[PDB]
Amino acid sequence: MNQERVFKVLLGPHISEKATGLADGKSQFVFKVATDATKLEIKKAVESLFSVKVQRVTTLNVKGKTKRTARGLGKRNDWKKAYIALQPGQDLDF
Amino acid sequence: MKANELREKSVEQLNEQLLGLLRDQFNLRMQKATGQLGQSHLLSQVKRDIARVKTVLNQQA
Amino acid sequence: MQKIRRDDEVIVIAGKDKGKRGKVLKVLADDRLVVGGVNLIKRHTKPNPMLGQQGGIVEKEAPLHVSNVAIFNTETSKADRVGFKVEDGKKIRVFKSTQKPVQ
Amino acid sequence: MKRTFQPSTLKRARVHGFRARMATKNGRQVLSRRRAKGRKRLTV
Amino acid sequence: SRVCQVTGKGPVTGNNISHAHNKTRRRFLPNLQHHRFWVESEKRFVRLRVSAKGMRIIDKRGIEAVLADLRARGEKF
RNA sequence: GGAGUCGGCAAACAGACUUUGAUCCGGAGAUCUCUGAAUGGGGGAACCCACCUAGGAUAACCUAGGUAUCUUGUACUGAAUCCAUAGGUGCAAGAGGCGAACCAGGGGAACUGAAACAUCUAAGUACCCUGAGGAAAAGAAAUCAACCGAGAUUCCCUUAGUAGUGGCGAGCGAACGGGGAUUAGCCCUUAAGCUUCAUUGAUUUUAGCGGAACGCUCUGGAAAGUGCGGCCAUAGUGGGUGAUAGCCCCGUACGCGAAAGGAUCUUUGAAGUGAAAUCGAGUAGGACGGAGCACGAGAAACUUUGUCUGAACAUGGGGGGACCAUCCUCCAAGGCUAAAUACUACUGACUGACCGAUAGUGAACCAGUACCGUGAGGGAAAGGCGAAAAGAACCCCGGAG
RNA sequence: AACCCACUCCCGUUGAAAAGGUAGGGGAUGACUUGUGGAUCGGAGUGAAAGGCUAAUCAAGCUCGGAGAUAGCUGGUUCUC
RNA sequence: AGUUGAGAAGCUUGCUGGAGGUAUCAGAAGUGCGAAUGCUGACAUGAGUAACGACAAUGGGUGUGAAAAACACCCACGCCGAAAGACCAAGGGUUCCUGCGCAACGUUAAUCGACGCAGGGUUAGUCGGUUCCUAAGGCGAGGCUGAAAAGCGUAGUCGAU
Ligand SMILES: [Mg+2]
Ligand SMILES: [Mg+2]
Ligand SMILES: [Mg+2]
Ligand SMILES: [Mg+2]
Ligand SMILES: [Mg+2]
Ligand SMILES: [Mg+2]
Ligand SMILES: [Mg+2]
Ligand SMILES: [Mg+2]
Ligand SMILES: [Mg+2]
Ligand SMILES: [Mg+2]
Ligand SMILES: [Mg+2]
Ligand SMILES: [Mg+2]
Ligand SMILES: [Mg+2]
Ligand SMILES: [Mg+2]
Ligand SMILES: [Mg+2]
Ligand SMILES: [Mg+2]
Ligand SMILES: [Mg+2]
Ligand SMILES: [Mg+2]
Ligand SMILES: [Mg+2]
Ligand SMILES: [Mg+2]
Ligand SMILES: [Mg+2]
Ligand SMILES: [Mg+2]
Ligand SMILES: [Mg+2]
Ligand SMILES: [Mg+2]
Ligand SMILES: [Mg+2]
Ligand SMILES: [Mg+2]
Ligand SMILES: [Mg+2]
Ligand SMILES: [Mg+2]
Ligand SMILES: [Mg+2]
Ligand SMILES: [Mg+2]
Ligand SMILES: [Mg+2]
Ligand SMILES: [Mg+2]
Ligand SMILES: [Mg+2]
Ligand SMILES: [Mg+2]
Ligand SMILES: [Mg+2]
Ligand SMILES: [Mg+2]
Ligand SMILES: [Mg+2]
Ligand SMILES: [Mg+2]
Ligand SMILES: [Mg+2]
Ligand SMILES: [Mg+2]
Ligand SMILES: [Mg+2]
Ligand SMILES: [Mg+2]
Ligand SMILES: [Mg+2]
Ligand SMILES: [Mg+2]
Ligand SMILES: [Mg+2]
Ligand SMILES: [Mg+2]
Ligand SMILES: [Mg+2]
Ligand SMILES: [Mg+2]
Ligand SMILES: [Mg+2]
Ligand SMILES: [Mg+2]
Ligand SMILES: [Mg+2]
Ligand SMILES: [Mg+2]
Ligand SMILES: [Mg+2]
Ligand SMILES: [Mg+2]
Ligand SMILES: [Mg+2]
Ligand SMILES: [Mg+2]
Ligand SMILES: [Mg+2]
Ligand SMILES: [Mg+2]
Ligand SMILES: [Mg+2]
Ligand SMILES: [Mg+2]
Ligand SMILES: [Mg+2]
Ligand SMILES: [Mg+2]
Ligand SMILES: [Mg+2]
Ligand SMILES: [Mg+2]
Ligand SMILES: [Mg+2]
Ligand SMILES: [Mg+2]
Ligand SMILES: [Mg+2]
Ligand SMILES: [Mg+2]
Ligand SMILES: [Mg+2]
Ligand SMILES: [Mg+2]
Ligand SMILES: [Mg+2]
Ligand SMILES: [Mg+2]
Ligand SMILES: [Mg+2]
Ligand SMILES: [Mg+2]
Ligand SMILES: [Mg+2]
Ligand SMILES: [Mg+2]
Ligand SMILES: [Mg+2]
Ligand SMILES: [Mg+2]
Ligand SMILES: [Mg+2]
Ligand SMILES: [Mg+2]
Ligand SMILES: [Mg+2]
Ligand SMILES: [Mg+2]
Ligand SMILES: [Mg+2]
Ligand SMILES: [Mg+2]
Ligand SMILES: [Mg+2]
Ligand SMILES: [Mg+2]
Ligand SMILES: [Mg+2]
Ligand SMILES: [Mg+2]
Ligand SMILES: [Mg+2]
Ligand SMILES: [Mg+2]
Ligand SMILES: [Mg+2]
Ligand SMILES: [Mg+2]
Ligand SMILES: [Mg+2]
Ligand SMILES: [Mg+2]
Ligand SMILES: [Mg+2]
Ligand SMILES: [Mg+2]
Ligand SMILES: [Mg+2]
Ligand SMILES: [Mg+2]
Ligand SMILES: [Mg+2]
Ligand SMILES: [Mg+2]
Ligand SMILES: [Mg+2]
Ligand SMILES: [Mg+2]
Ligand SMILES: [Mg+2]
Ligand SMILES: [Mg+2]
Ligand SMILES: [Mg+2]
Ligand SMILES: [Mg+2]
Ligand SMILES: [Mg+2]
Ligand SMILES: [Mg+2]
Ligand SMILES: [Mg+2]
Ligand SMILES: [Mg+2]
Ligand SMILES: [Mg+2]
Ligand SMILES: [Mg+2]
Ligand SMILES: [Mg+2]
Ligand SMILES: [Mg+2]
Ligand SMILES: [Mg+2]
Ligand SMILES: [Mg+2]
Ligand SMILES: [Mg+2]
Ligand SMILES: [Mg+2]
Ligand SMILES: [Mg+2]
Ligand SMILES: [Mg+2]
Ligand SMILES: [Mg+2]
Ligand SMILES: [Mg+2]
Ligand SMILES: [Mg+2]
Ligand SMILES: [Mg+2]
Ligand SMILES: [Mg+2]
Repeated sequence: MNQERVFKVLLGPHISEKATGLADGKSQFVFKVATDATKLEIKKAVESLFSVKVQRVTTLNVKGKTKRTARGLGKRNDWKKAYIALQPGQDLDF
Repeated sequence: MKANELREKSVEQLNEQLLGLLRDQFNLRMQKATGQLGQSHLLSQVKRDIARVKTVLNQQA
Repeated sequence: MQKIRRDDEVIVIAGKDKGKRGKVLKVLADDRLVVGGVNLIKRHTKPNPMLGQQGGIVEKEAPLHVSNVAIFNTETSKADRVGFKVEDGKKIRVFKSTQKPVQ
Repeated sequence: MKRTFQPSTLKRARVHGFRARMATKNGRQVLSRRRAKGRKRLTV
Repeated sequence: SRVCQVTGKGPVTGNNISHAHNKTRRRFLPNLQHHRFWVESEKRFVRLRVSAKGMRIIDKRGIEAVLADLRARGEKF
């Protein structure tokens, strides 16, 4: 993929209790990714942008929540989540 | 970054101006998600500099 | 242009504070002005413990209509109207009574 | 007791869907009639 | 359709009237048949769907003149 | 242009922008995801799977272009079959879909009226379908008149609810002749006109700029109202400002305006078209069955055609309401043509003896929404604190209600 | 027995239910029952035929138009002298 | 409230209200309601009456809390068990879990909830689709037919159960 595509696939870290537990006991890092990204381009961007060795990526789509308001029924955006597993010993810092 | 000085550059210079702006935009989004983004006005500022470089790049043809 | 600008010396015509002299601090949309030292109010602010803190009774000026003030002519010590002198190359504001420029 | 409406998402689309209406010129009259009145849905 | 291919006759509509003078809609159709015409220049038979009036015209003006008109208005004969 | 700004419901907290000209308004550009005529192939609309060319990477691709169907023209190629035809590929140019009404055509009801009902009416209306345009259509006498004449087409007012027509019932309903709106004709021995370019000038539209003249006094929370005296006028019954303002603000009469696009009218140069070749033959006329003419077969002329026939050539042909004679008046079977006329989904201005929240649009409010139905489709309710949030700090009862 | 059906009584009838329940009843390897996908419809379809069924609607569905059909028939028709 | 006319009606005033009204004589009408099993909204009577939805069934202790028959835990008792237990498909669409709540919703109360607010949660070369193949059937270049719309159909390409 061209050099503009690497800067647009990762959106940022996902912060949660599940995400924090995986970063310690499994060296597994959760990211928010573009909704049209694929496993192969996610893998390359992480390697290029953070300069580490990644072994496997698993991905899931998340449906946005629907909230009822006085003026109707609105819903939030759908987003995509990536579980990124690194080499046995190494960290993903910024 | 006004367009007048952008027009003073070459095509090869403007592509690395463009490429260095996308890196800056990535750092701001990474820093926003974590939470240590103090100046939130930088997000929209970099977007319009990217749109400005692409305009002058297309004008070169 | 607009006849009443920011930081102009004005006098209040009509209203509770008719006759007071002030200085324009802010020009609002739908032709309202905030003039320093006139038309004071007191807002009673509930200090909710959540969302940080707040105040008690705050003091501030309430806006008044733009046509309720007049430019002050500091030569005759009276209110006045302003027109726009024909531009030699620049628009300027003049007093209608004496045709001197406002400064 | 069995009631008249037995849902089926595949059969709903094949009878009343957008492509089913676009196939015939009488279906296309329905779509232009619903665009004229300002319907938000226009098709199910 | 039921349209003559050299004159343009098609179906037309009208009425049937009874003795009590009741009216019902009807159609009048051209008297059209299939016929192969010998074209001398090309040494082949051309088959057309023409009315009996169209065959009278071909006899009067020849098939070469009539076929020119059919090409002139672009008819797949 | 000339100091504030980061759209609204809809506020707060932040981060910023700037007289080195921001926000905002107008002209021209750039970018313009997916679906939809949707057009590379499929599909349950907003989804799935591809191929070809050029360039770039080394892994499992990227970037930019192409790839629907039909019609027209062109180049090559080529079956039964020798020739050459059908057919097959490649290029160009065009079309396709949407839109309230108006226009020209194709198809075409019934309820109802007749105090029943078949002919008749409703009505060639409703409805469905197809083409075109900013208008369309029609238009330059094989026309009327009446022995005197008129002079293409369209639209309005009369003639006149008359002459006719009609189970002579219910009903339908002209023309001649007048008064007006408009003004115009030109070609097949090749024209007016109309398109598209290129030029000559003018005018408008898309933004803006200036724009006169008031003080004192009383009541009042607040004067624009009371009382007293002035001024402006090509601007004096506009809007709103703390109650009723020509002189407080925005305006108004009146004057100026445009880097750049649009449109209209205007010169003069080109290309095209008009265009059908040469004055009109399966045509005029006729027989049978229908339709149209106000006219329902009636003494029934005239137009048109589904079926079948079928002339003359200016000493010739058509019409003048059966038909004949005599007169009169036109020259059909080839074309083009503005204005007066129709309509408004849409944009601007102005106006109203129109409505004012059960009214006026279904809809003043986040309405073709909520809701109802499998669907087509049906379809609501719901406005107002105050001049200004100054929207009630603090205390007490109560569940930190 | 399951499964498909619906002969009898009672209850319920403003129901728990716009056709049910408890207790009994019939068929239960067949002209059987059932899921998914598909085809035929308005003077039309389908019917081992009851004028049955075609979205709780059928001696001619629903929806929108002609359309404010027509109604010698019922009902109503608003201040004063 | 008073008062004046034969009447429809008029006039004068106290209180409320807080910004508009219209003498006289003319002109123009969406011009006057008790009824139409009238239309829309509000509120009565029945009446604090019927009912609170399978007659498997509940009793104590403790905690929390403003408040406990119903919430949580414990000790007992009852019911289902070819289901009233588990799991696929269709259909639904966040109802799932955790903090904070109880106005409305729950046929009673509720500290509880499929309820309100805010966060979190769904990880596939092998499961199910997609991709490959076809059935009934659909569409269908050319084609044949038909006033028009369109009908049928060949090559083909869609369609799982
Ligand atoms: Mg997923
Ligand atoms: Mg997955
Ligand atoms: Mg449409
Ligand atoms: Mg008839
Ligand atoms: Mg497409
Ligand atoms: Mg397609
Ligand atoms: Mg194409
Ligand atoms: Mg496609
Ligand atoms: Mg060919
Ligand atoms: Mg078109
Ligand atoms: Mg239209
Ligand atoms: Mg027609
Ligand atoms: Mg017509
Ligand atoms: Mg006709
Ligand atoms: Mg009739
Ligand atoms: Mg009758
Ligand atoms: Mg009658
Ligand atoms: Mg009768
Ligand atoms: Mg009759
Ligand atoms: Mg009869
Ligand atoms: Mg008729
Ligand atoms: Mg018609
Ligand atoms: Mg058109
Ligand atoms: Mg035209
Ligand atoms: Mg048009
Ligand atoms: Mg046009
Ligand atoms: Mg015109
Ligand atoms: Mg014409
Ligand atoms: Mg013409
Ligand atoms: Mg004469
Ligand atoms: Mg003439
Ligand atoms: Mg009679
Ligand atoms: Mg006449
Ligand atoms: Mg006349
Ligand atoms: Mg402009
Ligand atoms: Mg101005
Ligand atoms: Mg002025
Ligand atoms: Mg002006
Ligand atoms: Mg006024
Ligand atoms: Mg007031
Ligand atoms: Mg005023
Ligand atoms: Mg004043
Ligand atoms: Mg001639
Ligand atoms: Mg004839
Ligand atoms: Mg006849
Ligand atoms: Mg006749
Ligand atoms: Mg008769
Ligand atoms: Mg004759
Ligand atoms: Mg003849
Ligand atoms: Mg004749
Ligand atoms: Mg003669
Ligand atoms: Mg005669
Ligand atoms: Mg005549
Ligand atoms: Mg002619
Ligand atoms: Mg017309
Ligand atoms: Mg107009
Ligand atoms: Mg009201
Ligand atoms: Mg309303
Ligand atoms: Mg309404
Ligand atoms: Mg429904
Ligand atoms: Mg629905
Ligand atoms: Mg049965
Ligand atoms: Mg018993
Ligand atoms: Mg039983
Ligand atoms: Mg059995
Ligand atoms: Mg058997
Ligand atoms: Mg058997
Ligand atoms: Mg059996
Ligand atoms: Mg089966
Ligand atoms: Mg089906
Ligand atoms: Mg069908
Ligand atoms: Mg029917
Ligand atoms: Mg039948
Ligand atoms: Mg039967
Ligand atoms: Mg039947
Ligand atoms: Mg019977
Ligand atoms: Mg149903
Ligand atoms: Mg139904
Ligand atoms: Mg039924
Ligand atoms: Mg019937
Ligand atoms: Mg009618
Ligand atoms: Mg009626
Ligand atoms: Mg009746
Ligand atoms: Mg009677
Ligand atoms: Mg009665
Ligand atoms: Mg009645
Ligand atoms: Mg009063
Ligand atoms: Mg007023
Ligand atoms: Mg009056
Ligand atoms: Mg009224
Ligand atoms: Mg009314
Ligand atoms: Mg009334
Ligand atoms: Mg009444
Ligand atoms: Mg009443
Ligand atoms: Mg009454
Ligand atoms: Mg009653
Ligand atoms: Mg009634
Ligand atoms: Mg009543
Ligand atoms: Mg009612
Ligand atoms: Mg009671
Ligand atoms: Mg009782
Ligand atoms: Mg009792
Ligand atoms: Mg009881
Ligand atoms: Mg009960
Ligand atoms: Mg207990
Ligand atoms: Mg209990
Ligand atoms: Mg058992
Ligand atoms: Mg159980
Ligand atoms: Mg279970
Ligand atoms: Mg599902
Ligand atoms: Mg549901
Ligand atoms: Mg929810
Ligand atoms: Mg939840
Ligand atoms: Mg839960
Ligand atoms: Mg809790
Ligand atoms: Mg309580
Ligand atoms: Mg409740
Ligand atoms: Mg409760
Ligand atoms: Mg209950
Ligand atoms: Mg919840
Ligand atoms: Mg097939
Ligand atoms: Mg087909
Ligand atoms: Mg075809
Ligand atoms: Mg397939
Ligand atoms: Mg399968």
